[PDB]
Amino acid sequence: VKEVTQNEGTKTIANNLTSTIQVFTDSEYQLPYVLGSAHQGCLPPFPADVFMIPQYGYLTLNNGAQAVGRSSFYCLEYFPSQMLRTGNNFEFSYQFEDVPFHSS
Amino acid sequence: LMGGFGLKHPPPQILIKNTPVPADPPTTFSQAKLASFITQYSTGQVSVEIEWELQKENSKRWNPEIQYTSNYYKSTNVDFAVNVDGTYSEPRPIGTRYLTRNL
Repeated sequence: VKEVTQNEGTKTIANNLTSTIQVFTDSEYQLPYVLGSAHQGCLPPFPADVFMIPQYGYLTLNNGAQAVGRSSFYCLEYFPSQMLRTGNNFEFSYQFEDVPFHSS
Repeated sequence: LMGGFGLKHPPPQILIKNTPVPADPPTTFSQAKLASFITQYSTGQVSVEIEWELQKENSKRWNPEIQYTSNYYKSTNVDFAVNVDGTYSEPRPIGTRYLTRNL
């Protein structure tokens, strides 16, 4: 985790050793699921490319540009998440449900 | 298509009848079926009990959901209650879809 300082067009990057990041997986499928929409931001096809993580966002019901009573709002800090410093790491496992072979 | 649960083996049909009680026969034999019966009806109580399984709402939504509510404002009659003459009425259809989910 790094901090950026700017003054007089000078730009300084330094380590902030006590800062954290937060990571959680949505295991119970309680959030709008945006992955199957074929967006950008996937891991690069070439292993030596460094990539930027895409911003998360979601849509809900509307009438025009206006919300409706059913349209829902989600705070993602209302989920338990794991906080990690530079020494910490994150891991989880997942098993696919039974699905028919793709026919190649 | 009207609604509810399709069932291959639904709850069975329950059929009830008053057994016919004939009036006095002729005292000389006749083959014709007896057409003269005592007028009867029957009354009683019927009790039915269903156990329903519920699927609880797991939603992580922040803002409050729409609920089914009784109107707060005053009225001559209570909704879903008898009136002055004593008859019960249902003022509106009540559907089951209020809470929300994500696709």
